[PDB]
Amino acid sequence: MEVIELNKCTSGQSFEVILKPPSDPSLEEIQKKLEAAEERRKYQEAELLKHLAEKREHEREV
Amino acid sequence: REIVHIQAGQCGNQIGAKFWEVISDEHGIDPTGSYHGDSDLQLERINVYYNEKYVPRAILVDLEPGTMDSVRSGPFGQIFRPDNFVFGQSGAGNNWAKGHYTEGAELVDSVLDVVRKESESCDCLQGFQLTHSLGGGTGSGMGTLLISKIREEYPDRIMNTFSVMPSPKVSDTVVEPYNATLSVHQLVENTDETYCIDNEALYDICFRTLKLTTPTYGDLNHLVSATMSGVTTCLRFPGQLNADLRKLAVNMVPFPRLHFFMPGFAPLQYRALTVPELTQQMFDSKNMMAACDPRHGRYLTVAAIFRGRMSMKEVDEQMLNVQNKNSSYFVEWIPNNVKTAVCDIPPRGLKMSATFIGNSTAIQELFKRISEQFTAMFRRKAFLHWYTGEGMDEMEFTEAESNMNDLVSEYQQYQDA
Amino acid sequence: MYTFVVRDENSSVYAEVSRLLLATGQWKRLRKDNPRFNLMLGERNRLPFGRLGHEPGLVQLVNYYRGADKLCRKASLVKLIKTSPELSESCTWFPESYVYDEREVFAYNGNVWIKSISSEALDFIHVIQKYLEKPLLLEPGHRKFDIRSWVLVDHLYNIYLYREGVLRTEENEMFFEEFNQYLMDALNTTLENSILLQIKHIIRSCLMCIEPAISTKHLHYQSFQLFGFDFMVDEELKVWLIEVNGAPACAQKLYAELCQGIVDVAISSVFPLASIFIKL
Amino acid sequence: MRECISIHVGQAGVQIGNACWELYCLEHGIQPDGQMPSDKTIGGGDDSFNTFFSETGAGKHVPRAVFVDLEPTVIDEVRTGTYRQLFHPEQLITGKEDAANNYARGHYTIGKEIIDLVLDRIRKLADQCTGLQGFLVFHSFGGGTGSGFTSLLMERLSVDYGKKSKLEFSIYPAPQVSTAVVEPYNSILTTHTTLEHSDCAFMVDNEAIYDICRRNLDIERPTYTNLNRLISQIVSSITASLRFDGALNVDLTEFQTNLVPYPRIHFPLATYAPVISAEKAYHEQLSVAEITNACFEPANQMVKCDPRHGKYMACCLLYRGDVVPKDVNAAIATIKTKRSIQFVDWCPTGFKVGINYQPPTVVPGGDLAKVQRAVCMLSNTTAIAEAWARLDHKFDLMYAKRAFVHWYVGEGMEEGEFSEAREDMAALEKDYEEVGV
Ligand SMILES: Nc1nc2c(ncn2[C@@H]2O[C@H](COP(=O)(O)OP(=O)(O)OP(=O)(O)O)[C@@H](O)[C@H]2O)c(=O)[nH]1
Ligand SMILES: Nc1nc2c(ncn2[C@@H]2O[C@H](COP(=O)(O)OP(=O)(O)O)[C@@H](O)[C@H]2O)c(=O)[nH]1
Ligand SMILES: O=C1c2ccccc2CCC[C@@H]1Cc1c[nH]c2cc(Br)ccc12
Ligand SMILES: [Ca+2]
Ligand SMILES: [Ca+2]
Ligand SMILES: [Mg+2]
Ligand SMILES: [Mg+2]
Repeated sequence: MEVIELNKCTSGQSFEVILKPPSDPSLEEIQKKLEAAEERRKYQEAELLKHLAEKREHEREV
Repeated sequence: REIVHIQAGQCGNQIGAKFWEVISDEHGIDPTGSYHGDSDLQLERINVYYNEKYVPRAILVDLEPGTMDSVRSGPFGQIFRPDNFVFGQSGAGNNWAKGHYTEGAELVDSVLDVVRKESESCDCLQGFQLTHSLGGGTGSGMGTLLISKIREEYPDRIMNTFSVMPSPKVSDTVVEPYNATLSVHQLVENTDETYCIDNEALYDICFRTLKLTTPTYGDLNHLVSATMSGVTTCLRFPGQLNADLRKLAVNMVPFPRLHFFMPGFAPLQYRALTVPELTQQMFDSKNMMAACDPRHGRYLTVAAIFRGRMSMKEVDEQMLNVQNKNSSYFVEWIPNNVKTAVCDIPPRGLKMSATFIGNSTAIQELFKRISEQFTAMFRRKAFLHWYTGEGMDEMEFTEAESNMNDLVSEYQQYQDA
Repeated sequence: MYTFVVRDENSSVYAEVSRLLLATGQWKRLRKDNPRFNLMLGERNRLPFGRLGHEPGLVQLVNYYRGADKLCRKASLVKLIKTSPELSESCTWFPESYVYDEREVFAYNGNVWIKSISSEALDFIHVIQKYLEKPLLLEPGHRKFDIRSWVLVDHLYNIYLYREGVLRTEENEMFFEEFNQYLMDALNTTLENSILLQIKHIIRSCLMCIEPAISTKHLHYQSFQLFGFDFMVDEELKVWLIEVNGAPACAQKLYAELCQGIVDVAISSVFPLASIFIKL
Repeated sequence: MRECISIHVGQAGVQIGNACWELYCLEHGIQPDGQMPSDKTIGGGDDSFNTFFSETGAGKHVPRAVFVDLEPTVIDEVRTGTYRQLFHPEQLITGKEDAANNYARGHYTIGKEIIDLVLDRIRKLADQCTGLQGFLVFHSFGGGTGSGFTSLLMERLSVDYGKKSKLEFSIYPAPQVSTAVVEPYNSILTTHTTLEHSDCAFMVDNEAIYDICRRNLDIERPTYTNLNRLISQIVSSITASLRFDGALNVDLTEFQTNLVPYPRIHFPLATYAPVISAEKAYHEQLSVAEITNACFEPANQMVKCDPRHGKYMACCLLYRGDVVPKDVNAAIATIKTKRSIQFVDWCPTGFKVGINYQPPTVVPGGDLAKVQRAVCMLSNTTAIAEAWARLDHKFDLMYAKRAFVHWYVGEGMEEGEFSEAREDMAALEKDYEEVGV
């Protein structure tokens, strides 16, 4: 068991004791994927308003 | 996080009014709108349901004036905002089409004017709560018409209903199965959470358990009051969790169409119940308000709220207890699907109570029941002229029968997965 | 009422343990993949030890010791006995062995040998042992044999040696009463004195060696496990260890007694309800 | 001196952050009004504590901190709490409505509305730094904000401070204090999206802390306050070297150098001892040997798992209190002959030790008794993969039926991001098994 790199100071000490040795996406890419998700939301909401508009016309026809 | 409350038709306004009688008492608000409470827990989330005196964020809707004159004359009748009574004169004749297509269509825009002025002055609108029955014509037909207009105008708010299901045992007319089947089709597409309150179960609890030989609608509605109070405790009182309508929906609804919950309450009073009794009664078929045997299906999700001063350790022990003997009855592919919440303020006249909310595939029994009664008449096209006289075609009936049989299919597949 | 699952469907022993448990009226068996169990009779391979002991409100018990493989895989066992100081290089009861390695150091100056037999040295492209040239022969028949002992290790790391061991070589199983009587008449000694002391020493030594690596004393789930040791007896009545089996079967007549001893000591010790072993 | 910025995201990150900065103030002697009587350099400095505190001309000591929550209830209690005077109103950042336990909502929908403001508030701290090292990010795996917004924030920090280090403190989800069925989903989504952006991440399993509070503090139902004060102690041991004089782990780059030889395997296991009760009437003070040995008991780990059945890639011992090197090597010597402690071959078997002589500090009136010597072990074991396997299994159970998927798709996510995230995790479990068995 060997001790190395012993460092002392007023607050304490540190050291290393050895037991045995050895044998990014750009801001635009982010921007694309975020906006492709918001498009998907709006597509879904446009579909919902579309089916609601159909329901409105059936209400008129009845 | 304000909630806008709507009550429509006879049943919707009678249960809605008891609800506001119960929670106003819990929150210290008196029949005049003035507060006389002793704790501030009573006021920390008072805004969820009340506007500042305190006036309920409530809209009262009917096609007749009868029941609303009652409400205005009953216990807390003057608590309600007079501008928020929206009604016509001719009624809907227990007829879905009159509520959804003719009579109701004439009145709906005015209702949305009151809904709009209530939403505008909301700092952060959670969404909407509707009380109504599915068997008549206003709560059913006009009620679901409102839900369609609210979703179109507020597509990104939560829509929640307390929906009373018809039953031959306590029945006003033979066309209730038609009205309910048309309504369930709407509810499956346009609500996030529906509390299925079955008049059969309410009757049986009053008869077999409470020992009431002639249960009135007021006895039935006292049970609905307690359950509605219990089921909204977390929204109205401060908790470690921040319960709101959207979090409930996210955690309770794994599949968008399967959002019909089985409520239950305990106890149905000088000996307070011990925590073991609460948890045992709560999950007892006899304590649930939809008339489905939970042992006939599997829980997808469950939320349980305990009210009063008790050992949270024994709550957890008993909650963990009950899961590890009825594990045959919770789906294994939704890990940890039982949530537990506690609140220190008990409801009036109880030191201990518990409220169950279950998303169980046993609820399919209830839709099957409606489907059989429906098919029995529709096979001979009986009583249809009441609806074709308002402009409806048979096809819309066949479509609603098909969509509800599908709903039952969907509940059945997850029960075997 | 306790809960348990079954995930080795074709284990004779825990087939019988599950049966006994049900007939208690106090144990229900769940589906393989329901996590809300007290007890797991686990698969023999890739047992998911890392998912045990994370269920709030459930004391969980399992019928295998994570890490016991080091004793039940021939390659691992030889590494353990050569390399562990508690067993020393050559501990006098394990045949000198070589583990795809050691070819060079494989002192080959009687030089017969033996899997995972010949006399000349490797074309089976596994470990290599000294075949015991001079075993002990039951007469009449000049017949070989080996000895199977069942050992149960409970959650407390108690070591339980089943008093019924089998000898497979007659009815080809010879049990202890017969074998003891033979040794007395044939050799003037007992089964306890000439053989069992060595066996109990070997079982102790192996299981105490690995105890720090597999003990579940302060773990968040608990383990027990049934082992099967196999020995050969030579002609100077010296006992040798062959292999340790981590998922053994029992002999036919003994399936009843030993599966009861498992419930008694390994299971009901942890999950109590409303001796056949020798503690080592 | 080189500054570090701390970013607290969501309820868990904010409440844990409250606990840490309170503890920092008690340890550095900074009063709730930001004054520091022992700081003789009024109005500036390049002392060690200045890594975490800037200074005003009026002598106020301000955390280099940003608090972010998508809803305002939790960060409001900091606006009005006992440390309101500590922070500049605009390092606390709140919005209108939260993410509703939904990763997609915190990341895609409600996230884009606030990401630029938060980056602006962060940039305002970075310009007050002579040589910023990087960030310490606190969040839950399980919340909508903690998972969804944090991974969004991590992406942009890589873009805006590509050369800075990013450490995480992550609260891993436990049913006995959980808040959503969908936390396994959020957990995986956010690990997948954040992995390449994080240099080193300390996972704290709520299950482990909860049981350490019941077992060693005799608290029957532990609160967040109990959980978070104990977590504050582990965090404070980990960060003590950035805030105090010393030579071990003195900057954020040294955490990666000392604990992370492979970039993706950057999840060190933290173990801490000792944890005692303040209401323990009579208590015997444990020895260096006793507390070091306690570092190898799973019951003291921040994550339950069995390090005997994996391999170490690095071990670090951080002592506070009455500890001299000789005791530590005597306790190591002895434990090496009792414990199965196996390193990977291409790594030296041994320990890095740091000792700070100031013993741990305790919140007055809290639940932790004052001790004369404590230790936090940081070790990179392959055993921590047990927690990924647990979490990925729960994810598989739900995703095989698509349960709850529609809530994420409804915010603009595609199912592909689920299976992509889950596949990255499957790769992460493989990497661990390569190195470990
Ligand atoms: N340790 C600890 N865990 C917490 C705390 N608060 C919440 N959690 C855990 O955090 C996980 C998710 O919750 P939060 O972090 O509260 O969620 P959030 O980020 O605010 O997200 P939303 O509220 O969904 O927007 C759950 O596992 C909780 O158990 C805390 O103060 N301490
Ligand atoms: N539980 C309960 N059910 C009611 C009440 N009033 C009516 N019902 C039921 O409500 C249904 C009839 O609808 P109703 O509310 O009367 O009609 P509307 O005015 O057309 O909405 C039937 O199934 C009745 O059994 C009530 O106060 N409580
Ligand atoms: O907000 C809530 C709420 C709202 C209104 C009434 C009652 C409650 C119950 C308390 C908790 C939920 C939300 C929640 C979080 N995690 C969960 C896991 C399951 Br399973 C079910 C639900 C939840
Ligand atoms: Ca008209
Ligand atoms: Ca200074
Ligand atoms: Mg009526
Ligand atoms: Mg939050």
